[PDB]
Amino acid sequence: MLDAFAKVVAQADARGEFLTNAQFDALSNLVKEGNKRLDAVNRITSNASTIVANAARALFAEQPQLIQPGGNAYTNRRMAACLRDMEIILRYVTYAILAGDSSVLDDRCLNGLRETYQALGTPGSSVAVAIQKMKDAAIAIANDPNGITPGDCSALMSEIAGYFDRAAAAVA
Amino acid sequence: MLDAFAKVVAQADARGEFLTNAQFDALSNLVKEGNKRLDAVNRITSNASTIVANAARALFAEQPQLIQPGGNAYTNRRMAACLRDMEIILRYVTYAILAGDSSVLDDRCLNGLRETYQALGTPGSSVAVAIQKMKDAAIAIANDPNGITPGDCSALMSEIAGYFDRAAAAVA
Amino acid sequence: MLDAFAKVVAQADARGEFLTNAQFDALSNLVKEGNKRLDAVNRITSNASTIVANAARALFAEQPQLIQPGGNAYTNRRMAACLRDMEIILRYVTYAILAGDSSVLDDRCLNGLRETYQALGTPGSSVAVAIQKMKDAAIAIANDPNGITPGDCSALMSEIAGYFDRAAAAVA
Amino acid sequence: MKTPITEAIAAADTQGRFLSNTELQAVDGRFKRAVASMEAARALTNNAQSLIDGAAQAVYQKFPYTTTMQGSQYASTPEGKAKCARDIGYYLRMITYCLVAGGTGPMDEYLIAGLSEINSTFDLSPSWYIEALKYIKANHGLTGQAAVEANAYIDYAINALS
Amino acid sequence: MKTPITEAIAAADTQGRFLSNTELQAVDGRFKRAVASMEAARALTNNAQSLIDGAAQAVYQKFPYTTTMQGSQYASTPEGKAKCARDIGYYLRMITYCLVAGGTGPMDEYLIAGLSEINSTFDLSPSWYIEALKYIKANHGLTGQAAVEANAYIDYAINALS
Amino acid sequence: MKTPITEAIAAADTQGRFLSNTELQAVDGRFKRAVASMEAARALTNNAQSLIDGAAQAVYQKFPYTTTMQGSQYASTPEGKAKCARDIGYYLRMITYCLVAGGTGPMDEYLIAGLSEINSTFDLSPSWYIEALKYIKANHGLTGQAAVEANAYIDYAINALS
Ligand SMILES: *[C@@H](C)[C@H]1/C(=C/c2[nH]c(/C=C3N=C(/C=C4\NC(=O)C(CC)=C4C)C(C)=C\3CCC(=O)O)c(CCC(=O)O)c2C)NC(=O)[C@@H]1C
Ligand SMILES: *[C@@H](C)[C@H]1/C(=C/c2[nH]c(/C=C3N=C(/C=C4\NC(=O)C(CC)=C4C)C(C)=C\3CCC(=O)O)c(CCC(=O)O)c2C)NC(=O)[C@@H]1C
Ligand SMILES: *[C@@H](C)[C@H]1/C(=C/c2[nH]c(/C=C3N=C(/C=C4\NC(=O)C(CC)=C4C)C(C)=C\3CCC(=O)O)c(CCC(=O)O)c2C)NC(=O)[C@@H]1C
Ligand SMILES: *[C@H](C)[C@H]1/C(=C/c2[nH]c(/C=C3N=C(/C=C4\NC(=O)C(CC)=C4C)C(C)=C\3CCC(=O)O)c(CCC(=O)O)c2C)NC(=O)[C@@H]1C
Ligand SMILES: *[C@H](C)[C@H]1/C(=C/c2[nH]c(/C=C3N=C(/C=C4\NC(=O)C(CC)=C4C)C(C)=C\3CCC(=O)O)c(CCC(=O)O)c2C)NC(=O)[C@@H]1C
Ligand SMILES: *[C@H](C)[C@H]1/C(=C/c2[nH]c(/C=C3N=C(/C=C4\NC(=O)C(CC)=C4C)C(C)=C\3CCC(=O)O)c(CCC(=O)O)c2C)NC(=O)[C@@H]1C
Ligand SMILES: *[C@H](C)[C@H]1/C(=C/c2[nH]c(/C=C3N=C(/C=C4\NC(=O)C(CC)=C4C)C(C)=C\3CCC(=O)O)c(CCC(=O)O)c2C)NC(=O)[C@@H]1C
Ligand SMILES: *[C@H](C)[C@H]1/C(=C/c2[nH]c(/C=C3N=C(/C=C4\NC(=O)C(CC)=C4C)C(C)=C\3CCC(=O)O)c(CCC(=O)O)c2C)NC(=O)[C@@H]1C
Ligand SMILES: *[C@H](C)[C@H]1/C(=C/c2[nH]c(/C=C3N=C(/C=C4\NC(=O)C(CC)=C4C)C(C)=C\3CCC(=O)O)c(CCC(=O)O)c2C)NC(=O)[C@@H]1C
Repeated sequence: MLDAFAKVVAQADARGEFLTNAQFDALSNLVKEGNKRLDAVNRITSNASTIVANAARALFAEQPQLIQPGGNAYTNRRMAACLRDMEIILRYVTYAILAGDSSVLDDRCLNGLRETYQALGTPGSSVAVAIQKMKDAAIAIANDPNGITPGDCSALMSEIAGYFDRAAAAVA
Repeated sequence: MLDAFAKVVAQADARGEFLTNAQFDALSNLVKEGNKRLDAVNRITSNASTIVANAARALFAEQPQLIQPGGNAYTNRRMAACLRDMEIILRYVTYAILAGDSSVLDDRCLNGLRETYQALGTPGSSVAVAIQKMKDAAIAIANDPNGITPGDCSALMSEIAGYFDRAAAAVA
Repeated sequence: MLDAFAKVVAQADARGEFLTNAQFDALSNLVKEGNKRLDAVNRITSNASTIVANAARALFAEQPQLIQPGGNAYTNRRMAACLRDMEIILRYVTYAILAGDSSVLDDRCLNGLRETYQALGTPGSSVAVAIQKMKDAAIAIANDPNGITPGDCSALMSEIAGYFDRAAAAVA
Repeated sequence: MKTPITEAIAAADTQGRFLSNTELQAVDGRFKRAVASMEAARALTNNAQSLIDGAAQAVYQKFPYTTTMQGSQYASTPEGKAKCARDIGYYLRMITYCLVAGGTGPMDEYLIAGLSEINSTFDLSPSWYIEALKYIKANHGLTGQAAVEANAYIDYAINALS
Repeated sequence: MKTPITEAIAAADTQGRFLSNTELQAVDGRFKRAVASMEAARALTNNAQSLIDGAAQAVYQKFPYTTTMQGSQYASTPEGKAKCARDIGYYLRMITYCLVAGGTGPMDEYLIAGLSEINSTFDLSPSWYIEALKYIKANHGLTGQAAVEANAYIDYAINALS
Repeated sequence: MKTPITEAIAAADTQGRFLSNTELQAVDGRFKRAVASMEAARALTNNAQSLIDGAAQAVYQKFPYTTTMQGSQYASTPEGKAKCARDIGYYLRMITYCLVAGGTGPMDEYLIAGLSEINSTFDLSPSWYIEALKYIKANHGLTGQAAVEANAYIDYAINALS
């Protein structure tokens, strides 16, 4: 996998050249914003269970067919499996936030996922809705102004939304 | 895998409803006929070696090309493999008879079998003939009136023929 | 795998017949030429490292794009992997020479190789050039008149060239 | 799914052998018990509502806080009672499946697996359902083996909730 | 298939290494023995019939019950003797393949593997074939190494049948 | 690629768990060191040529035999010096990647892996490059942590060559 710095290094290595000033400024900028990234990972991580649960209730209330007998979330073992998936996606998302790159998310988690759900009969569009529900829950939790030193964090939240959106587009 | 009772339960669960009277009567009927099912499994099982052997001689005498040098049953390791397959099919068939459902037979044995023989060059139509030869041997042995309490067993023998026919159609 | 003798046996077995005089004469001929075969394997084997290295320098000097940053042989781990492949091919070639049959070469080494390089982005046509470079190096080393009892070895060298050519055609 | 019949077959299949006499004896044993177990399932099935509805109240009468305490995981709202009655049917339906299939397999696969995570995640009190079950164990008016078999799956359901 | 040459290669291949000197010496040894082994195979091949037909009778003369005892696995019927003569050729052909390939590999792959199951299933008496083999070991009029090598695969065939 | 950040994630991923506090503390530590490491990489990057060209000579001055000794793996020919200068840049570029990525990962993946085989195969003397490195360690005019961090990857490169 790669993190923000590693990706820039890999892009430069393939051209056999040293980093440019714009790349240095860009990596240095990420470092200066480091604390915010750590706060978002820490906040989303500490609330993981709440984000999944609330998103689950939201999804099923919006799509009652899934919990009807014979639907993909009926029975406790399938529901447990669905709640688990949501947690897996979230976990890998926090991974990409801490790294500042989506490689770990793509390589370990999104790659092939679409096919996996199609083979099981699990509706991908519905997984996307759950992923979108968690994005909004996670973002509101991470960008909450309470108990944190006031400052701009709008760039990070867009980056975080990107990862979730990117996860939803891999299964929609 | 599923047995007669399990399948009915699975069909009802998917509709989120309790069994109907027709389903109860049907399962109770199978139980009342239980001894016959046990006699068929016991009789086919005790004669397994004879059924395979006689069916093998029958098949090869009917299809002499298979035992010609260069045919799929030439050499003792291929013949041993062919006799083994016939025994595998039979074994799984007795499994389906004892359960009153073909799931174990389908899932463990018939699934993908067609492809497996095509990849090896083994003629599927010829495996079917062997499977058909065993059906007739097994059925005559299971429905023999000697040494058993006289009674109707015609429903069971049709069920048993179905499984064999179903195995032959998966490789023909 | 098969060696010269085994292949003839397999061809005869499939026809359910004993070897013909032409087959006996052919196998006996190979035996009479045995020492030469052993000298070629021994000579190519003892120089394996030199053949690979010289062929590598040749290939890269002829195709400078491969060693440019971002090319398939850039970085020491990819170059090490490329030198390794060349050694693998060579090793299996010496295997086929000692056996007088290309089965081991085909079955263990050439089978699927084309697909493997396509999936990695490694240019097959370039692997062929390296394989061709080794053929010429190996053959000159094996057919060198110095330090060996003078005699015709022209049949063996054609057989050896065939194996290399056959390896290059499997990835071109 | 687990049933006395399937276990027998799994045992012989894992050893690439034909069924044995003992396994055959086990299926016979299963058939002999099928009689009382089946009539138990029919009885319970015929007294669904009276049992389900009766089970619902037996839990509001012991956990009245679930009657109006605001919270989606509560029977405060009508939909909350709907969900609740739905779950009760699920339990009753499962025990009848067990009686029908001669074992716990049905209940293990469809309800027990993931049970804890499900109750934890949606904040459902295991005791709610356990009260339901204790009400059914003492209401199904079953006697003899029929009652014996039913109570077996009932207690089994209680364990898993504890 | 197993041959002195293939074993050598398998040994080096399992260790991802080029062939060693000892392995090369082993192939040389195989070539030196190839001479007498090959002429043995040619001799045997040139006296197929006299050996095969001669082997057939040498077993009816010691197991006459197979001459008319009703049963498809018997030489009572002409086709039964056909099958039997067919099998004899198979054995003779295999031993020549061994002499040709410098080892038992040919006979192990095409005839030995599954031998017992085949004889058990079709009810064939191993002794029938063993008598055949004892007749060939004492009929091939081979001498020196040629005979030495042949007898080796012959005895080897006897073992596997015992 | 290995970086303090990726290792942390690999550690939690291998245990199917969310990131821990200690791992978070490790990334913070990495960010604090990022400051001096980054300016080191910028400095080195701004004095490529003077360092590269200066490194080239520092090795011809200690291994003059490589100046005219016939042999493609030598700087006797102009292309030989081209190859050589190319390799020097490669090393300098890698150390800056390490400073940028907060670890050796970049240099391990692109240069260290297969290093020995590469030098053995093309007959390159590790000492040549080591002289280059000793020249850069004493030329980059870096001070404080910036110099501290650089020298770390420099020595690290020396080890791998020894
Ligand atoms: C944006 C997401 C929200 C926001 C963030 C914000 N956070 C800080 C500063 C700090 N964050 C931490 C947190 C950590 N440091 C760590 O080493 C670890 C790992 C254990 C964590 C979780 C710390 C220590 C600081 C600095 C001290 C402090 O609390 O002030 C800032 C200030 C950043 C800066 O350095 O300039 C900001 C802006 N602020 C918001 O309003 C968003 C809702
Ligand atoms: C139909 C296939 C043939 C046939 C069957 C038939 N069988 C019985 C009765 C019995 N079969 C058994 C056999 C077993 N019981 C076991 O527990 C086991 C496992 C070890 C076996 C193998 C037994 C005990 C009985 C009952 C006692 C008896 O032997 O009579 C019946 C009578 C069934 C009934 O209960 O009404 C019948 C009809 N009869 C046929 O004519 C077919 C050829
Ligand atoms: C053709 C490739 C070149 C050539 C070959 C050639 N070689 C020989 C003879 C011998 N080769 C060996 C080598 C070995 N014997 C072994 O058992 C082993 C394994 C450890 C090896 C490597 C030996 C012993 C001989 C015979 C004795 C000798 O050195 O003369 C011949 C003569 C072959 C023959 O028996 O008639 C020839 C022609 N000669 C060439 O000019 C080619 C360049
Ligand atoms: C009734 C005893 C009390 C009550 C119940 C209540 N339950 C839920 C929600 C769920 N119940 C389940 C249970 C199952 N699902 C299954 O597939 C099976 C096996 C067939 C079982 C046992 C599940 C999965 C849920 C969540 C998904 C869903 O809502 O369908 C709720 C809803 C909670 C909410 O919306 O947040 C309620 C209220 N509540 C009470 O107060 C009763 C005492
Ligand atoms: C929840 C929002 C939805 C849902 C989910 C659901 N998923 C499965 C089964 C599987 N999910 C995965 C996914 C992963 N496994 C991984 O290791 C990773 C990380 C790389 C991922 C993303 C897999 C592999 C399976 C199958 C294997 C397994 O069950 O573990 C199910 C089960 C389906 C079944 O039992 O047949 C369900 C129900 N279902 C929904 O209705 C929601 C929309
Ligand atoms: C002869 C010694 C006696 C005899 C023989 C007899 N054999 C068979 C049938 C079979 N023989 C074989 C043997 C082989 N098949 C092979 O591929 C190989 C290796 C190349 C061997 C050794 C097999 C497989 C069969 C069965 C299949 C077939 O019929 O071809 C029979 C026929 C038995 C029958 O039709 O039921 C007979 C009669 N019988 C004697 O009395 C001789 C003393
Ligand atoms: C006999 C009537 C015919 C025949 C059979 C034959 N089969 C094979 C090889 C294989 N058969 C299987 C099938 C199974 N394996 C299983 O585990 C199961 C249960 C799930 C089944 C159904 C497989 C996997 C193989 C290949 C692997 C192996 O050999 O074990 C052969 C061998 C072919 C060969 O050596 O290349 C033969 C000859 N052949 C006939 O001519 C009859 C018509
Ligand atoms: C310079 C210090 C001395 C010198 C160098 C020289 N090097 C080569 C050839 C190669 N160098 C490498 C090294 C790398 N390749 C990489 O991808 C990396 C990591 C990014 C490194 C460090 C390699 C792989 C080669 C061989 C392939 C190639 O030629 O590009 C040569 C050429 C040798 C030849 O053509 O045979 C030379 C001359 N020589 C000196 O005398 C200097 C003291
Ligand atoms: C060299 C002349 C060219 C070249 C080669 C190159 N190959 C790889 C990677 C692989 N090569 C193989 C091939 C084999 N593996 C085997 O075990 C066998 C024997 C049966 C063979 C033939 C495989 C499996 C791989 C991938 C797995 C691995 O790396 O071990 C690479 C690496 C590519 C990468 O890192 O992505 C390279 C560079 N490259 C060239 O430019 C030359 C033309």
